[PDB]
Amino acid sequence: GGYVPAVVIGTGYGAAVSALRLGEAGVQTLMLEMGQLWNQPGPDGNIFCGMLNPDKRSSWFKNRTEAPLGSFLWLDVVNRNIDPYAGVLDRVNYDQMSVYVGRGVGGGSLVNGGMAVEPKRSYFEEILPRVDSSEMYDRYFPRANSMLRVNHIDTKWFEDTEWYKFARVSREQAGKAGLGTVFVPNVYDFGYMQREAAGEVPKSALATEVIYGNNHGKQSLDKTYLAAALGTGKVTIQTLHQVKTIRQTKDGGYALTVEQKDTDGKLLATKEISCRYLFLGAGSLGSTELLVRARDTGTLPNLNSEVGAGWGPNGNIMTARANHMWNPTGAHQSSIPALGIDAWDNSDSSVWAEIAPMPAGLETWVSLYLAITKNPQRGTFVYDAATDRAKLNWTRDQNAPAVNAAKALFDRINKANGTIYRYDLFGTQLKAFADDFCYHPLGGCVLGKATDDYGRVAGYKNLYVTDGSLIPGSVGVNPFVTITALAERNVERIIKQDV
Ligand SMILES: Cc1cc2nc3c(=O)[nH]c(=O)nc-3n(C[C@H](O)[C@H](O)[C@H](O)COP(=O)(O)OP(=O)(O)OC[C@H]3O[C@@H](n4cnc5c(N)ncnc54)[C@H](O)[C@@H]3O)c2cc1C
Repeated sequence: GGYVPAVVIGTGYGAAVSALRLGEAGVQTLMLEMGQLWNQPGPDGNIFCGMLNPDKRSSWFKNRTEAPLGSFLWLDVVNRNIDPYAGVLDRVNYDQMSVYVGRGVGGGSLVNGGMAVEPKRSYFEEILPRVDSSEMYDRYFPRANSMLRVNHIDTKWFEDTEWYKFARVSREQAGKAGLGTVFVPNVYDFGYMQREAAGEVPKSALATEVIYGNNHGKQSLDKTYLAAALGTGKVTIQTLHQVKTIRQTKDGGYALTVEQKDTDGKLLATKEISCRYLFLGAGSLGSTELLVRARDTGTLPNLNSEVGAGWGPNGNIMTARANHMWNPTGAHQSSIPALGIDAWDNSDSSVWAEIAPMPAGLETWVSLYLAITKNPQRGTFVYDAATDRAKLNWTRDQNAPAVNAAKALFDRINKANGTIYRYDLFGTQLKAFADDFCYHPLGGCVLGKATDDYGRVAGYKNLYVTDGSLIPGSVGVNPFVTITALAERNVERIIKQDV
């Protein structure tokens, strides 16, 4: 423990942008990450386990592996009991919602599908009217794409390869309903993916890896922003260090209590770390819990009532259609999506749907979709002092508008093609729409509500939030490009005016 000029909590998108720019500005910066640095070959010689061979590396402190959502019917057979371990993917269970987040250096960039998508400017303008959309679209979004290593699939290869048959089938089906598809830019190197298919390089996307990490191809933040931040000479990263409490010191600045653990979860030390500038990049869940805890235990008593509010799951809904026998989706499906259905017009019927691959590795005729919808419902994180946890006050009926929007779009597709939903992919009960999970948690510390328009926490100086907690519950697309671009805007301004 001791003093560092700047501390960044977490190592996801908001954190990584912040630390790079701080380091470039000459500010010595310590990043504290509760998960691991994923660079140690494991028992199979790989850093990460695949989706057909999950082991303790797959899961943050659970005692059994779980099938990727949509896949239980085919992948429960590979599940096994495991030791609780500092694995890469954390299913965080709240009363009526399960939020999936990455744990490690790089955060959700380790486990996500790589999809780098800019929101519709008119929707950005609706959700954040206090922000200048011009600089976002002409400066920050381009900067983020370049630093993230966003790239584009070759359309000829896409059209030919067996690995994207699943995507072409849904494109054809959607077309019969008058719905168009879009190619989705990615941080997975598509050139690498071609060479995987050709047998020239080790497979990752083409070997059923994504949600527990990619051993190859995916340019997660440890390779992009965080590598650059380390390269400044002004940034260091301490792992298996979880920030528990934040206080304003009597002499200025912030002090943190930080627990260091081993990979089995044993407590090794509790350290006090202080700083001048404190940046929260612990995610929608993590940053919001730190601040509700600090307000409600009296260590940051001047936090406002908007801390904790305004959470939403980005309208996330999963659903699946049963194809006709003559439309097999293939046994070989790249684990990186390449196409979406863009039916998003900012109205309440809007849907942006990823055409999602399935990992079963045999023909199932199923088409899987992750829908992103416009649902005004929000939840609130409240502090439970008894257990020292933020609890998310969301109820499953709050996803009814999301279900309704997703169903209306997929009903069109089913009507045009004479197909039906699958009802058995998410559990025993007939359920065509998974409505109590989230991959894209947004809000809790909303920009302009809990913070100023650059993420400065209201009530405090030199205290910043940088991450998905800033976004008001919805962006209409996969969120990380927006988190990244918004973090570029925010840290630039903070450094210029405050540092
Ligand atoms: C299965 C899945 C698929 C997804 N697919 C996509 C996709 O293709 N495209 C897209 O745009 N988005 C996708 N997402 C969402 C995207 O990954 C997240 O929106 C993004 O990672 C959020 O960034 P963040 O900076 O807010 O936080 P995170 O990336 O979640 O990072 C927070 C970091 O802080 C650490 N941390 C938390 N609390 C503490 C603490 N108290 N002390 C220390 N460290 C702490 C965490 O361990 C983590 O490393 C996906 C996510 C999942 C789970």
